[PDB]
Amino acid sequence: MKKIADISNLNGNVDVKLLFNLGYIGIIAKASEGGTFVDKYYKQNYTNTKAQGKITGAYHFANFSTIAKAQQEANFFLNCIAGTTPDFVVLDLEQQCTGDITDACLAFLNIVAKKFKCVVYCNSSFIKEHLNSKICAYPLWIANYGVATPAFTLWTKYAMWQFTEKGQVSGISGYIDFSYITDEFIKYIKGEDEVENLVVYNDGADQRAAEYLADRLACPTINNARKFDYSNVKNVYAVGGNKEQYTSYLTTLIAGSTRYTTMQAVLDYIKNL
Amino acid sequence: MKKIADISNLNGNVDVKLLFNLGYIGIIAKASEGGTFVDKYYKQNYTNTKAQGKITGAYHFANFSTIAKAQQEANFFLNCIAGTTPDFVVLDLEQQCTGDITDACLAFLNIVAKKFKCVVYCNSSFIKEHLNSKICAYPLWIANYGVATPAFTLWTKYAMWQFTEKGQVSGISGYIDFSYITDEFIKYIKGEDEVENLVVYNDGADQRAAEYLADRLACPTINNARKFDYSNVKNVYAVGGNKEQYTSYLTTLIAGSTRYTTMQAVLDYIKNL
Amino acid sequence: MENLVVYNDGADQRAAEYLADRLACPTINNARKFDYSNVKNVYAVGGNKEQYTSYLTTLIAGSTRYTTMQAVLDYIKNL
Amino acid sequence: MENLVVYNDGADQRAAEYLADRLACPTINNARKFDYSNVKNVYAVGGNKEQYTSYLTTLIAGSTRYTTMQAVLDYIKNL
Repeated sequence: MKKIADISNLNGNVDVKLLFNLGYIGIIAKASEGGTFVDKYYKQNYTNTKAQGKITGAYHFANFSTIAKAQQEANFFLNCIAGTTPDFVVLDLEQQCTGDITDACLAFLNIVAKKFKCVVYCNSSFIKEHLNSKICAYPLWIANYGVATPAFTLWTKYAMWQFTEKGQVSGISGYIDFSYITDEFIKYIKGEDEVENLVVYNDGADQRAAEYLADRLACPTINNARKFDYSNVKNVYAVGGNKEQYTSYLTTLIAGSTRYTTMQAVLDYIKNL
Repeated sequence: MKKIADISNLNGNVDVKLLFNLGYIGIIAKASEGGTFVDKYYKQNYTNTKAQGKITGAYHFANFSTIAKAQQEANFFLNCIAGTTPDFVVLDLEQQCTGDITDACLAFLNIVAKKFKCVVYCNSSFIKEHLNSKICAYPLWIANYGVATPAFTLWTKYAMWQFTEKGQVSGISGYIDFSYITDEFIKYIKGEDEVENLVVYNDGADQRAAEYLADRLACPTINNARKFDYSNVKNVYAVGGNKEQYTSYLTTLIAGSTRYTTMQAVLDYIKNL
Repeated sequence: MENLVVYNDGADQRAAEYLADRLACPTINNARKFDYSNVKNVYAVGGNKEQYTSYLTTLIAGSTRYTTMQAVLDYIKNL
Repeated sequence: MENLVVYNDGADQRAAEYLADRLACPTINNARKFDYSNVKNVYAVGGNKEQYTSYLTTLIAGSTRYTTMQAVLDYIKNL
């Protein structure tokens, strides 16, 4: 799994190339805290990361319990990152609060998500004490230190997992946090859509044969009558019929002269896989 | 194709065994004409035919144009055949009338059909001049003399075809009419239900395999979850699964350990047919 | 057989299967050459009456695949 | 992929296919081990949310196969 670092004003002036030398694919930088705290290193952290072609993130350190306050913080975070275009942004939740703050969190996110892909960062216990599954509309950046594998509730999958808050590199002040970042999340923030396998069929008997192939490939099927954009599919399989019936993106055709030999061809293709 | 004879008072006292010797499987006898004409040989014609174990029919020679009149004739025909239980009965349509008498015919039939399986008898030209496709709710006994194969409109199939009105047997007065009678009609008037082939499957992949078998057998499929009476099906095929899942009437099971070998077994069975 | 449901290849088969579940009966593909003479009720789903056996008892059909399905659910409801 | 419809084996597949026709998209059998992370809208048809990928966007389902189908036609109508 790839890794990403996060930094803030506590780290001072950072040569981000030290981190890129260590293999980190980007930098998530603190932009703001609460309603008025401006991170005075954010701009240069974003700038030097984006300039070098690496992944950028911006995080806001929340201090809200109420909807109103969440909205003020959301507008303030956007004001702090204006003039920068991070790949994604992060609502960092660790504030002292009571009870379930999920609606306030959604109020923040509703504002920010119109401009940036948002992620929610928190630890396992914060989730249990203060959130409900409505939060799961956004991906999770789980902070879980000391564990071999992260454990959390509400979400079933993480986008990033912050595994230490005690990273250290000579020439960078303070501690740096490090995170694993999934290939699914990297695709998401890059706009990368590619579906691996799709099986196409026409109405009738060939649909039977197509489903067997799709079971083997563990993929979807699609009726050829459906107007669909196949430009992003890597392997487009068709079952039955002629090439001329199908998308210009077609790359495998399994077809016989009867419904029965088409089925036999599909079973033969499945065996040879 | 089997044959059946029809007779009336014009034939006098008939030794029906003369006709059974010639191969005729039954006798359709005239019971009545119009609103008041009683065929005085009907009772003995029905009696001697039924006594000998042969097929019986009773026909009424219509003389109606109106609904009211049709109802009077219907009640009169039932009164004439009371004390007899013919296998089926016949509305014989040859009367002089104008226009479309279909509704009057249905009025007759509505009454008689509550007691007996009814058939409509007429020639090609009567159909064109006086009927509409509503009549096709009842089977057709087509009178078409001199032709190698009958031709008619509205209906697509006949139950019986009267091919001559000039039959003659020494010892029977007058002419006798002869008809072909189809195996489908004979089944119908005997209450014989038997379906030849049915393929059963359970929800999922095995349904795909079942449809291929049913295409080959040219028959229906049925989902095994459906509570159904299989007692009348001659060959009950099942695809996938274990014998214990299916009706006690099951006689062929094609099944493998996976969805794919079940499909291969079905294709192998289809080839070996 | 008391009931049978006929469909043509394609979307109407979906609707025919819901009707057959409710009638607890078989379905048959219209392309199959079959003797319908000993079926009491022959239902067809989708399309037009001329595409089907002369033995057809009831045709349930709308002008799109969607209204055909609606008509089959409405038939089921009123049964 | 913008839209995908998931079904479990059986009657719900019928309903899922009408929805996929209207969305002009693929369907996938829930038994298939698949990566849903790059699908914008993941519709499920029939059953309960816990049977499906955590990536589920919308579940359309009633308490019988028939009301599941009705709910899918109603979703289609209001679209």
